[PDB]
Amino acid sequence: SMNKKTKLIHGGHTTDDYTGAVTTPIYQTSTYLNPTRSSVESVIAALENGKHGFAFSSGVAAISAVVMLLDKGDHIILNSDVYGGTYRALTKVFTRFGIEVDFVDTTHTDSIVQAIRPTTKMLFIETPSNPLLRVTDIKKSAEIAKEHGLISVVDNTFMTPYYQNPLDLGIDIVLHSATKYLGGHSDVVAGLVATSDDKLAERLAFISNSTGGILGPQDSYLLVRGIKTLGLRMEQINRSVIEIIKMLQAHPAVQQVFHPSIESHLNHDVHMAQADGHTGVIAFEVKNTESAKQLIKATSYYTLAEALGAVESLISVPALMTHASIPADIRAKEGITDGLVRISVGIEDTEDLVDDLKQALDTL
Amino acid sequence: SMNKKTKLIHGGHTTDDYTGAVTTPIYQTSTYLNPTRSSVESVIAALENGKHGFAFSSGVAAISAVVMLLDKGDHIILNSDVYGGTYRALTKVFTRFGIEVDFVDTTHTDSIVQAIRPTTKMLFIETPSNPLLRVTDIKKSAEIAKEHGLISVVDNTFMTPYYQNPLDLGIDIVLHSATKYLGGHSDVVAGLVATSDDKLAERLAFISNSTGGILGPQDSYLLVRGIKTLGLRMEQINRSVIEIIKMLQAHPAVQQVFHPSIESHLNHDVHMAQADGHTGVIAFEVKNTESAKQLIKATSYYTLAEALGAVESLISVPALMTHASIPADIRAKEGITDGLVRISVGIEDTEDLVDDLKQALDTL
Amino acid sequence: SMNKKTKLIHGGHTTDDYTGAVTTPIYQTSTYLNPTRSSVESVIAALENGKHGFAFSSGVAAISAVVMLLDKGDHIILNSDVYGGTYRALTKVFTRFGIEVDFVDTTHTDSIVQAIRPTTKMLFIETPSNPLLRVTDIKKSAEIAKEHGLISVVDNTFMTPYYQNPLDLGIDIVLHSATKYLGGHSDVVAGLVATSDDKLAERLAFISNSTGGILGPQDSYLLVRGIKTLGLRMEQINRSVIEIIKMLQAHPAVQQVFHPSIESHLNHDVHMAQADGHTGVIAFEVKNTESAKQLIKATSYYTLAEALGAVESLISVPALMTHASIPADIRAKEGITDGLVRISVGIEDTEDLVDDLKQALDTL
Amino acid sequence: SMNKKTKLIHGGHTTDDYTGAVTTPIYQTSTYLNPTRSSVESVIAALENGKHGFAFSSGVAAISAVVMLLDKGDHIILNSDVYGGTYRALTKVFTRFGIEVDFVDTTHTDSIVQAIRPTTKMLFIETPSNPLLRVTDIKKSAEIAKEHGLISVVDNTFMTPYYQNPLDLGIDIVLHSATKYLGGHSDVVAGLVATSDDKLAERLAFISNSTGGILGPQDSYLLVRGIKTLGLRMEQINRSVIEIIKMLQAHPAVQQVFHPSIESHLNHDVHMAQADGHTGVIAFEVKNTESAKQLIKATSYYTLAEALGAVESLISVPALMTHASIPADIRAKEGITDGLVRISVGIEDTEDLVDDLKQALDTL
Repeated sequence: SMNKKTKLIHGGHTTDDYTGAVTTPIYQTSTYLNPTRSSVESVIAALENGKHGFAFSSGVAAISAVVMLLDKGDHIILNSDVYGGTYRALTKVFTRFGIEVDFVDTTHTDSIVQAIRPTTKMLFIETPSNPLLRVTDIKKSAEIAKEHGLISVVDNTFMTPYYQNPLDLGIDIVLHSATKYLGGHSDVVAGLVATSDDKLAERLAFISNSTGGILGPQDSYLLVRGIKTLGLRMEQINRSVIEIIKMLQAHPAVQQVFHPSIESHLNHDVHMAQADGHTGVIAFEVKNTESAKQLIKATSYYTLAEALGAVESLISVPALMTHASIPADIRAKEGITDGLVRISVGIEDTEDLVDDLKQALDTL
Repeated sequence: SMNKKTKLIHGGHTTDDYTGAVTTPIYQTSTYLNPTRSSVESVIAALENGKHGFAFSSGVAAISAVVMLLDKGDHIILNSDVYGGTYRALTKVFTRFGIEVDFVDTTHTDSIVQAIRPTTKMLFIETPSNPLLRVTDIKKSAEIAKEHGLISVVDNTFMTPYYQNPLDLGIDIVLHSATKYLGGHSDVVAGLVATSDDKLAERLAFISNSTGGILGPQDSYLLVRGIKTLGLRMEQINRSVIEIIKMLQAHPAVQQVFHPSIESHLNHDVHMAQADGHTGVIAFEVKNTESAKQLIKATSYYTLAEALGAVESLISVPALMTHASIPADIRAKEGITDGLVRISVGIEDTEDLVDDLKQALDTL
Repeated sequence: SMNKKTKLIHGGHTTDDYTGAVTTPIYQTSTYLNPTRSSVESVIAALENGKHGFAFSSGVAAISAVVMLLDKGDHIILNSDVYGGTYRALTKVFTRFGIEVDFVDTTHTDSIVQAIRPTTKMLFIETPSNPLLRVTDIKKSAEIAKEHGLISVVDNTFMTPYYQNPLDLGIDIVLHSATKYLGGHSDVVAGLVATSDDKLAERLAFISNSTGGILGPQDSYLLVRGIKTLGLRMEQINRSVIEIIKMLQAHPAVQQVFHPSIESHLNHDVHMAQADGHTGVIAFEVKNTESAKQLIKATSYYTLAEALGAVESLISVPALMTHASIPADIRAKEGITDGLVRISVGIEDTEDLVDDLKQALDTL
Repeated sequence: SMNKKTKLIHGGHTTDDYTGAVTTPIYQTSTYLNPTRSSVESVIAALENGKHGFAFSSGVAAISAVVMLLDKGDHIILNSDVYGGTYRALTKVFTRFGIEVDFVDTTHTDSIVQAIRPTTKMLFIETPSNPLLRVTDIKKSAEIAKEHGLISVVDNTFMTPYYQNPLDLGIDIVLHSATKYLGGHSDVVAGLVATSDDKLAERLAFISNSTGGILGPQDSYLLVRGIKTLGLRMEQINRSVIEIIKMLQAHPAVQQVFHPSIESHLNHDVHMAQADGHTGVIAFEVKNTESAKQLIKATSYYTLAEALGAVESLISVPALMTHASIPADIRAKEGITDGLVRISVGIEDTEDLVDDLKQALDTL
């Protein structure tokens, strides 16, 4: 009944019953004879149509807690292009604890069915993924997980709860790196987890309380605050994304463009069926690493950084920053060419962002 | 050369080189084109005479990261009376990851030698322990761990770096629940870890960065701030502890008293050899749970809570709060009688704390 | 060259040169052997096209400092419908210091010329004013002040720098209650002042430093943060304002509507000449205090409060809250009828806010 | 009944009734459908045995509000050696509002009686004063003010409420630059005012609310926190002060020493009658500005700054920093010789501070 933008302002419990304060008090305290974190947990639960919310000290900490739902010998399926925090955690930490990991191209859901082993207990899916924005069918993944008794998990960071709600599609657990869009201001490191399953929430509550990766009260407050403008920020970002893609597809100096809004993008129709907007992450190819380096230097409004989901627009070259550790020829196979540029669209004026990127591409 | 109280004010790096600010700026930020946490990490490193410091979102998170130095199949020795956060984490979480735990009465260091298995990799010691304040020989434990290739760890929370420095006794890793004395004001949840071993610090840095239980910048700031008065607070606490114990030992309504300052306490001489002060935690017996309940109600300045290391004095009954989950007859065996009271001495006036507790014991 | 939404993200200095942090560090410090406030001062200077910015602990403190530019015996002209903080400060505080105040209906600028005395030194104008949203000709006021040697001041709170820039119209000093739209989240009390005049800025700097109504560093940080979304928030608010007014003008239970967007509003053409958007404050008449009380109880999304510029929509009855101290018959003369309702439009969904207010008016 | 150190922990209301939190929540909020500041106001009221407390954004703001209790034409008496913030505010701001100021050497209370005019309304006294630590008889000043119908005010910053309580001596209003000892950590700018007079408190409440120099909630929280250790900090400071003075009085390179603990200091007996400890500010003479410059460079633990009341020990030369604006020959008359050094004793080890300053004086 509440339209989305209204729910962001009035959903969850973010006021103080004791005094009537319209914002949640910051409970910088360790002993009662934490309500600020509880407030942010109720916000993420409401936004994702879940029953239970959990706030961790980082997105990495959220993923670590969810993975610890498993035991030694259990097996997890993940989409084949997981990298960064999540890939390194699973393969360099949790495999030392007997957790077995298999990477599977989930863009075809029957790949999931083939990879299911007797010891499989979890299916973990990012959609869209980083950096090429591969799309996985959430609803079909949920059905497969239910039929085989797997805990289903979606990393919903890139879409945010404003545009995609995996719990409504039958997923067990939805999680976020709230460091990105949710906080939205490049000033809180946090992770968020929501579920509707009472037994899974109890196990999460136990894991959290026993490994202690909790989000502090000041960060909880800044996170609730940033979420208030989530809808306004993603809608501005979405307007710029559409215009930017039109420009990129027309520009001579640009080759392939990667974004789920493009009709020829693999599983474009799947993305439109499970989401009503788009992420602000876009990847596209210029000629080579030298053109990529020239493009970055020629923009006025794009800031060179690896982050995403800021109010400012960000630009990076995956092959030189996030993926420079993979050998070159393997980068080629996976599509991370030397001319691949990734942008995170911010909330600057749309025309300013279109024209700035275009005049910079014109110097190529 | 710097006496202790001076080192608390001038040790580590807690100023801003850029502006000259005499306190560390709070870097509420997620992207650089964290210095507040680095400042608290350099403080704990300096205070413990270590090379490397690490700040976690809770003491529990610090212990979790240290335990993750191990692999499935590895074995850890801990002192037999570990409980609370640490016991539950090891036995209900990490055993699910193949970490094997053995509890050993380390008050006799030869018990450690008997319990060493081919798969043992870590020795973890609290001293003094909770709630009966058992003392373990740190220096001898370090030698045993070195001789058998074990990573040695001391939980140094109860003593603080002001009075006991395990790294100076050959221990590999020292850790704290900074929630207690270090922050000292019941308003920061944090854990701290220090080591001098370069390879162990790298593995800790990797574990921290991959499981993400980091301490936020605002909490880092309040922790540095609270540590400034650590010496003044522990010395006031120590003056009150000595006077309180004199009173308790003389009072008819009091039976056994548990504190390492008492000459008949087991390993009293060991504690004086490895520390130059005392914890503010004291346990003592009254007749029974009813006398314990009456005593708490009769004090004016002791506050009923399970916490410790606050500026206010705290009081609790272990058998009814922290240990009420253990069966009664097992509580009897371990010494947690129904009349066992535990206090955490604060920084109120010493005479006020002595007389208040004595007039309350007089109502028994 | 920078369009507005871009300037909100990249104007002023809000990064750290020392570390590259993309947000301003919070300098919780009192001694250097304040940069967070300086950052917010540079933001307000940039947004208003001024040279110098000043941050005070409240909008009231900003007005107090500006008034102290004068001496005993000096005279100030203000618009006739000033009330609340500003009216009480001038008439109950500064008149005790020999500052003389004359209230003048500035909607006709020739009233200003008639009221100028030999001792007049300042012209102070709110536009639009509260609660009936009277509009004053800023440019003509500036010319009059320049011709008669008066310091010109505009309270630009209701419009924000996003829509109206008095410094560009020749005004000497522009000021804000940043508590409202600029912070935008009902969680910072602050005032902001900008000027381009070097000598006036020096006198302001001296007054501030000598009476000490400074904005703290944490509040400075939250203010900079909230300003990042100012453009997105005011544009959403403006979309809802236009639709709401259409609904109000059509509804049988509504009489007069007060808002500068209405073509018959006095000085409507003046407002469009000096601003390119609208405030989110709207006043309108229902039958009587009972209908007003029923309307408030019948809305789902409007929150009863006296504040304005929040993310949530607010509703109030001036005759019962802000102006209940003026005698009834005087309230009638000035237009503050018992059925006068004032709303502050928030950033909820526009349709939700239109339909909610309409179904509530339908219960009348 | 509560001894001092106990009252610092349990006086005033610094807990949350709603949740039981043992620290005051930080109410970062502007609207209720401020409790953090109220908590710090109740602390200063309790510590000074007053009924009403007021928290301002700076000590300067506290003095400004107290001065605004007066009207144009009213006259204020102050001690002859007021300088810095207070002197500049009164003479460069409030005289422009018709407030008349007379500086009077209050070390002889009969000077006050001679200076009383028909228009005198306020007596304002710092004791001890800066930088030569002149002592004024508080009790006799209060009697004179009562007999002549004057509002009596004491700036109690240098002594803190831990050692001197002017309200108990009949003074109307006591005030502090809480930036110094009360916060104690060089990280809060704040002023505090306490009174027991209901009518004066109402006028202060009105002035505060109308000129808006309020202390923010985060600063209020850090101030309450710092006050918890006030007693431990001042007692450590006092131990070092006594030892340092013994050293200074014995050292060949040192001439006059200025501190109220010295038996030959003017009004030494008065200070002991109205206070039970000492300020940590000490002034002493070396030969000349060159010796002063050499001394500062030769210390290891004294930090060059103009501040006072930090945890670190501070050192400065008044004639080159705070008073370099007064002509040289006038500085000579008032005693601010070129060799005058001022120190603010911190909480480092006493022996470290004695020996460090002595080895530095030995280089002279």
